[PDB]
Amino acid sequence: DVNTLTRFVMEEGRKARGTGELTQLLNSLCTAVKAISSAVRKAGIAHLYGIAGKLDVLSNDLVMNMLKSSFATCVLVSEEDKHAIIVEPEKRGKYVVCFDPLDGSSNIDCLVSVGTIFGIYRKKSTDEPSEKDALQPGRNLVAAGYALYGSATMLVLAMDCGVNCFMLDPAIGEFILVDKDVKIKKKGKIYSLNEGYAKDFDPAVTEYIQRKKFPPDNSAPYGARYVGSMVADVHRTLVYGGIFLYPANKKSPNGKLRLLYECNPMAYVMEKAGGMATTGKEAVLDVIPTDIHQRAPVILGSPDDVLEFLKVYEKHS
Amino acid sequence: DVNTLTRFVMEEGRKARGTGELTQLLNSLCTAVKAISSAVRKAGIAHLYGIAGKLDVLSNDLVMNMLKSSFATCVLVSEEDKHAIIVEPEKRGKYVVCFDPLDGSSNIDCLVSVGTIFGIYRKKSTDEPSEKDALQPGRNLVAAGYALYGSATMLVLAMDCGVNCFMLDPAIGEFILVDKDVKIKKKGKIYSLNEGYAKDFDPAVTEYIQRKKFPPDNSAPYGARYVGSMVADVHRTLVYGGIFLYPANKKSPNGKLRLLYECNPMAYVMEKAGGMATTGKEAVLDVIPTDIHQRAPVILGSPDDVLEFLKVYEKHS
Amino acid sequence: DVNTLTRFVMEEGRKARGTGELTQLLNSLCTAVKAISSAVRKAGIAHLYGIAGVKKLDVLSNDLVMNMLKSSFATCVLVSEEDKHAIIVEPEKRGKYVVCFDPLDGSSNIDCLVSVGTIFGIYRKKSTDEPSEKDALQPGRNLVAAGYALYGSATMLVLAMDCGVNCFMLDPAIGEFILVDKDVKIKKKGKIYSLNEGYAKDFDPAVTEYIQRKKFPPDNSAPYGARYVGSMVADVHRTLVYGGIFLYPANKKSPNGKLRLLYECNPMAYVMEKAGGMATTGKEAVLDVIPTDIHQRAPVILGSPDDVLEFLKVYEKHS
Amino acid sequence: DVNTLTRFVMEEGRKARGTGELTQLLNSLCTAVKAISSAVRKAGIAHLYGIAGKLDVLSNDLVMNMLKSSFATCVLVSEEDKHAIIVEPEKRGKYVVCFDPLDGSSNIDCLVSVGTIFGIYRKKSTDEPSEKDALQPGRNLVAAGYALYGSATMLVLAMDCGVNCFMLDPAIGEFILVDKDVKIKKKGKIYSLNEGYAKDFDPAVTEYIQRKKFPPDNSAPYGARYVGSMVADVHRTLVYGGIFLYPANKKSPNGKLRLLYECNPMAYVMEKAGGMATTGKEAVLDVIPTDIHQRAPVILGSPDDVLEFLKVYEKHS
Ligand SMILES: COc1ccc(S(=O)(=O)NC(=O)Nc2ncc(Br)s2)cc1CC(C)C
Ligand SMILES: COc1ccc(S(=O)(=O)NC(=O)Nc2ncc(Br)s2)cc1CC(C)C
Ligand SMILES: COc1ccc(S(=O)(=O)NC(=O)Nc2ncc(Br)s2)cc1CC(C)C
Ligand SMILES: COc1ccc(S(=O)(=O)NC(=O)Nc2ncc(Br)s2)cc1CC(C)C
Repeated sequence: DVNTLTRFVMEEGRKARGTGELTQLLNSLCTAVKAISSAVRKAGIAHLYGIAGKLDVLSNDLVMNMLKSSFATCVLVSEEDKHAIIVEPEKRGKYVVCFDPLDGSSNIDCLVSVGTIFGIYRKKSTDEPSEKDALQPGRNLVAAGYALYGSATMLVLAMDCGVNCFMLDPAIGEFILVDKDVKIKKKGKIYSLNEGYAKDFDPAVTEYIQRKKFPPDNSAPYGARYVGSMVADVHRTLVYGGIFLYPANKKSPNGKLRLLYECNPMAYVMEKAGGMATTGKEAVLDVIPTDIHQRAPVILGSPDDVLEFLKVYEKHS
Repeated sequence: DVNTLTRFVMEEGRKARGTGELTQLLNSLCTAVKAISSAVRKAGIAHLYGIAGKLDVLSNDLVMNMLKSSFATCVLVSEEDKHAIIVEPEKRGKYVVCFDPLDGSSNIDCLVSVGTIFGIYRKKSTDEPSEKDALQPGRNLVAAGYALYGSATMLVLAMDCGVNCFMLDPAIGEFILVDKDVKIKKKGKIYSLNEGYAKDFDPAVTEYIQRKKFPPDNSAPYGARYVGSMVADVHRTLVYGGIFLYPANKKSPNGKLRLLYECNPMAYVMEKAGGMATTGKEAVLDVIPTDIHQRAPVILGSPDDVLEFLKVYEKHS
Repeated sequence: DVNTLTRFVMEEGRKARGTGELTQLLNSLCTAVKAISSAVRKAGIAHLYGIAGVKKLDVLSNDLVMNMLKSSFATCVLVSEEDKHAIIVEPEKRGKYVVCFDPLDGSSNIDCLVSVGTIFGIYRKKSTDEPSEKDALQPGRNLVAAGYALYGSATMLVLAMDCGVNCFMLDPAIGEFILVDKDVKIKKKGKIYSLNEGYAKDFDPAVTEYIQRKKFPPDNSAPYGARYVGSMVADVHRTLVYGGIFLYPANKKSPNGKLRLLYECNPMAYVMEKAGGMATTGKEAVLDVIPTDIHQRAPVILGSPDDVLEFLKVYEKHS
Repeated sequence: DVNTLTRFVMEEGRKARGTGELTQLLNSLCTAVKAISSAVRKAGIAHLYGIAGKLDVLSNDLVMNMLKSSFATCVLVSEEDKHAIIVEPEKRGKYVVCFDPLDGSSNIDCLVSVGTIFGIYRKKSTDEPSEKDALQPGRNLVAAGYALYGSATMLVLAMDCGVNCFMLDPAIGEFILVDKDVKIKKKGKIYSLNEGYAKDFDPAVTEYIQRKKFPPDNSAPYGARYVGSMVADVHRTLVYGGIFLYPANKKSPNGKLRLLYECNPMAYVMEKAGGMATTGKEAVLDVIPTDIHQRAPVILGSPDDVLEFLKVYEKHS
């Protein structure tokens, strides 16, 4: 029996007998994704080239306006905005949203995969809303996931029950449930990182990657893939299994990916799909942030693979 | 002044006072590309999931039927077919087409970019048409290029005058010229190959890669990218500069990519854009093929970079 | 601030503190409307013509609404112009609402690309019996909501409920219905009459006179304009936008008219009244007719209040 | 075998061994139709209503810009512009185009069918082009037709060979040939006119209309339809047979429809499909215009039905 994103959310929202504020947020966000996807596929570009005589910025304004107008949000953190946005009081609701509205948008001249990442928190403090409400640890996530604008446009939603994937049919503007309660492979055969920083790698990364190119039990070497747009690399990891690594180098001693709206949402999706996500020292979701644009090193993916790396990490102290 | 692929080809076709058979072929191919794009973006997928109670095969049939019915082709070589297809005589025309109808479609489960690669030859003899007509070297190409099914749909077309890029506007089904006469950077900063099989690297490849991660002059190391879908990795190389390598080792002395419908059209686009493409021993376009599904190693991209690789390659011989 | 149909329905659903079953109904219906529009615009017809070497549009439309409603968990009885007997939803998918619909009205003339539409009416199941066709035999007064999708130059969804009539434009780049006309109200008097004057030979005498009074005013004012698309959804919606009167009246060859009460006349009458208009059979208001069979017909004259009145004067003038 | 509008125009154009200037015209015109369809279906209206915080005028600018840039036009007459536009010398070509880019658009608030009507004449003089070049009779048409934006978008193209109908598949932006070499019914069962102006009907019109409601041979009365958009009413007449009448009354002794870009193109389709079009006094195509915006009464459709009208017209003088 067929199921849609809006219909899955409403069925789940009634089963839990909640108020609907979260559904309204999800519906508003889903609508922005459909608009962003329309622009990413360059629909309507002919008028820009004078047929009748800022893609990351447009994405940002789409998500800002659609979330502000859902009456369901109070603090919004975006990669595009230096400070958190504090929703004006008349439109204020109970939720905090952190998002990268167009991840990979720097490599968009090459039509690389791009994506939207989002994380949803229930405001915890009872103070007047401020940036501090967006500083919760990943454990506190109520919902998170991403839209991948690839060969097709897909939405991955992870909440308490698990992870579900919806394929956007652009013919009707509706998201079709195509993968119910997805689970990552226990062990993959692919490693994913930018090996250009090999000169700046921590030795454990060097040992684990060396173990993938020349396996010690003389098994088959892993394949390498690295798109360089995080949604694309993480999503492949989810669908095919394996391990993704953006560790700390010298240009980024605290890692390069942003914790609030890049690492934690992927870490939540991974964990709710049976995978693991670590900074090296601790699980990603346990990190308590202090700044909205702070970075974190991240290694995530299949349980056996992330565990194997963790053994290598302890070996080097 | 606004310009489309259909309008552009007619302009070049009149300026050259040709018969129109080539323009008819390109228009048919472009229409097949738009039809492929709609399915890759999963338009109408709602009906496959029972809303009222094969993707590379469909691609192959679209190009085949659109080429056969253009009245401009006589022999068609496709990745999907063991033997070359001979157009029935009533629909027979003066051109030979080699294509991969959907390259990278094996990784399409994760929505990575996919593409169609095509190369066009003029039939040289007046014999009865046979596979012998497909075995020209890349030097003989009249037009060649690819469609990238990425974040957007782009058609890159390389003919004698040079390389031009068209963006598909899906609201109107027209390819909008957005890049006239592209030329690749003289030297790039990205290396692109599957470093997972380092255990089996030919030694020159090993050394070339180490020099990219660890420059002896302590200049900047290159970044690594590898989508693992050929159209995507090559198009990025064209847009950003750099080098793509699917090289020969000893386990596969001829590489893995197919010469007729993968290596030659990319070599043509690269060379027509100021780039280089070698197998290590010779330019890709100089190879005289003996079997339509034969393999060839390929290293392509910026001239300074292909030259540097070849400098390392002669060293290990 | 921008507004979409899905967002508008949820707002009203919370404001009224309902269970959500009705919102789930309209959203599923909205989705079926979007899919119909995709097919009506012949998206993918190139594959139908062997571009790589399935049903008829009104059959497929019916399947879409049926399947989208059955799976909404908000319906128990479905009556369709396409199905002779009312459908009783299986118990697991069973809900508390009864739906009458015309899935593709006017589809007979679609070979000429005339406007076509989906019409729907939504009732609450009143009795506590096991659900049966009888639950569909409620009068139009009992409607919870009603409206129609018009697949014309654009695809517009008109939703009429107690609070009023709202119009949504389908933006196909994103597949969302955009609130574009809030709280619509029909003109008190129009300048258009709409009916099939080819069958004048069989006109009820009041109609013959009323049309003469619109073409040759006794008060020697300006004549009314004539328009008749012949697709009910198109003609009624124009009357809503420009004012005037629409007539599919009763003659002697068809003393009860030809249009169907449950899923054509009642939903159009419901929209008309919630927008300040009128809909009468001549003898009684359309919404007051108590149906005895799900496919029974009824004459309908609707449009601006003043114009339906002038007709009623002439109708009662003819005893 | 599948065939598109562009491929069909190229085939007939090659068979005639022409320069391509007409094919270039039609391709550019077809692309503007595709753009108007997208806007008329209100694609992208969500941004018009502030999702991130003029339709006939847009229609004209599209056709104007698309025709000027085809390098195939010299004089353009449009319903929207009081004087003919004279294409600038660098973009000049050998064809004259009269069009209504968005006919019936005054009724677009109710989502009535609208259309684009066009007629194409060869430049008459070799002098400096001027309005006199558009003042040719309908007999001189090289090609003419219309795009109907109704429940679907269809292109009706009438040239010397006949009339062919193309359906726009908006999923791929190509017009698909769906009716070859169409011919109108010899006699229909529908008449189509505005009986609201009955007060001023020419007596012949009154008598012919009475003859349709009350047949002397006690056959079936004709059915009545009148959408009020000429393209919609004319296309129905072509597809189902019957008669469309916008005749001369006392309120308008020369009719109200415009002869160059409404009556002349529709009469041509009618004649090329086996139908007829008269003003009452003469064939529409034989009227030589004196001013580009002159009006003409028109009665068109199936031949036997127009003949029955013409008998009554000759009877009444
Ligand atoms: C466990 O999942 C949930 C729990 C609560 C909520 S909620 O607080 O928004 N409640 C509601 O929406 N109630 C409703 N009433 C009428 C309607 Br129709 S929906 C939503 C979800 C779904 C999300 C996770 C996709
Ligand atoms: C140098 O470029 C070309 C040379 C020949 C050809 S052709 O053989 O197809 N001739 C024609 O098309 N003639 C026409 N006359 C009128 C029309 Br309208 S088209 C096409 C191209 C363009 C391609 C390569 C982009
Ligand atoms: C006044 O109109 C209504 C009355 C009841 C209903 S309802 O029974 O469906 N309740 C709900 O939907 N509750 C919800 N809870 C959470 C969410 Br989020 S929506 C809906 C409407 C809206 C109109 C447009 C149909
Ligand atoms: C009567 O049919 C025609 C007569 C002349 C012309 S034309 O002057 O445009 N010639 C050409 O286009 N030649 C070409 N050369 C290369 C190509 Br590829 S097409 C076109 C048509 C067909 C149209 C009207 C559908």
